[PDB]
Amino acid sequence: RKRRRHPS
Amino acid sequence: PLESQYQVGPLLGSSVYSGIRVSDNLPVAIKHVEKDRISDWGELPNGTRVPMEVVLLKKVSSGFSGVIRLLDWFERPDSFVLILERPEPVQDLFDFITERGALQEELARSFFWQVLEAVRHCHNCGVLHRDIKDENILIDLNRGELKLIDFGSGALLKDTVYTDFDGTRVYSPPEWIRYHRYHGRSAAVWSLGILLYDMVCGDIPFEHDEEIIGGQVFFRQRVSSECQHLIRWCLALRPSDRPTFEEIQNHPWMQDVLLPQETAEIHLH
Ligand SMILES: O=C(Nc1cccc2ncccc12)c1cccnc1
Repeated sequence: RKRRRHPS
Repeated sequence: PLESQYQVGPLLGSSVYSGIRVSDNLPVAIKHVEKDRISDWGELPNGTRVPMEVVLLKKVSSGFSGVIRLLDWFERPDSFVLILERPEPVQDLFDFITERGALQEELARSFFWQVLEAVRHCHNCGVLHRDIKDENILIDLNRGELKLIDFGSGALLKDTVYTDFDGTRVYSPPEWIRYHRYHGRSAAVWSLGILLYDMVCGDIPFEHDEEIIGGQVFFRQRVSSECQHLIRWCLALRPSDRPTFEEIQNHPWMQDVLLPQETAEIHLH
């Protein structure tokens, strides 16, 4: 499963 | 004179550079912020007009704590430059969880406890971080100590309603998604529930607005019933139903935490 950062 | 007081190294991310204080070879991080991009401005005790991030960092940077401390700052024509602590070796908690997967509950307990103490410190100093997430937590791998970073979305803590927010949406609470309103402490507790799930399951629970407001937490990893209860309590849809920081740290799952040095030797070294 894709795990990603999330910009503020 | 910052160009003469610090030796500038390579980028750390973005604009933050690795650096060294020429005066004593202290490792530092050098953060540059363009004035044009600063939306939130504050005033220092001296009346000097500085970005709010400087105001907040100064308030939390006195004494020891689980926050990356501000050592100095400079104003340039079109930017501000912030001199920050740079412990080494470090890895941020996002990369740590990516590389290692779901964390053992003993390790998640130690990490979560340290984050709670750091957030309590901020609140005691009158500062609301507003962007608690694994990306904004550094792990000192030798000392087993966690450090909060990036106060660029923060605010002075108040007891009245907030109607602005520029943190990370997938960590933001349903009252923000629904009504564009939240209170500081209960919104922080929500993001802490997101973070705890992230640690014990290997990724955050919600990606879409409908999941945030839905109020259903599916556990994709084996997690103890005590830990599930704490997470679900932090992620109560109604803000007034969420625990206080005292109730979190008194929760049964949080007892018998490892010391930082024990954490490093057992799990990091
Ligand atoms: O304080 C920050 N960064 C850091 C400080 C010190 C060390 C770091 N080591 C590794 C990676 C980041 C580091 C930061 C990052 C993003 C936005 N605002 C601030």
